[PDB]
Amino acid sequence: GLSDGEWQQVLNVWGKVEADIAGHGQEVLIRLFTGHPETLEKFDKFKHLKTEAEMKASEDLKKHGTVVLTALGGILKKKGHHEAELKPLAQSHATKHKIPIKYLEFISDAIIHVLHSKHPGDFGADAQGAMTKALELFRNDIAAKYKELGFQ
Ligand code: HEM
Repeated sequence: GLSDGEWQQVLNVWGKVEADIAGHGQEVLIRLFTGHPETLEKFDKFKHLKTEAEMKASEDLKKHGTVVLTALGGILKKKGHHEAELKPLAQSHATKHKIPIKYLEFISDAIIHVLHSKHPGDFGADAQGAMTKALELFRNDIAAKYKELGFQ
């Protein structure tokens, strides 16, 4: 897992996100959808968004960004002791939403990109290393639940 020092870096970085949860959430989803248009097709409520302008202007997209990052933040604050929080998310994403694990890799990469974009020069090598590890742990625990379900 992550060391105590690594968790402290993760949660320090997360303070930056919490100062503007909707803004970070919106940018993460826009990075995901523009980089990987197939992902948009999993959202019946966003498939009408035909341009980035329309995405940027969507209050509902910002709302979902808030829901996503709030869930992720609750998970990160558990510092790996996240079974109860993570199991239901993994199961809804496999069974209801049909989200392949590759798309979770995509959104993980989008989070790292958005952190650099919004905090250039303020997201250092140690911070990126710790946040990467945290997102890998998140993805890996979801993947174990996916394997249990035989999903993908
Ligand atoms: C950081 C990773 C993610 C987190 C924390 C997250 C969290 C959530 C939460 C809390 C919900 C609402 C509750 C639920 O249905 O379980 C949700 C819904 C949903 N998620 Fe995610 N999600 C993540 C990644 C993804 C990705 C990568 C996709 C697709 C590419 C996706 C697709 C969906 C869809 C289609 C819904 C239903 C939206 C609606 O119609 O209301 N999620 N997610």
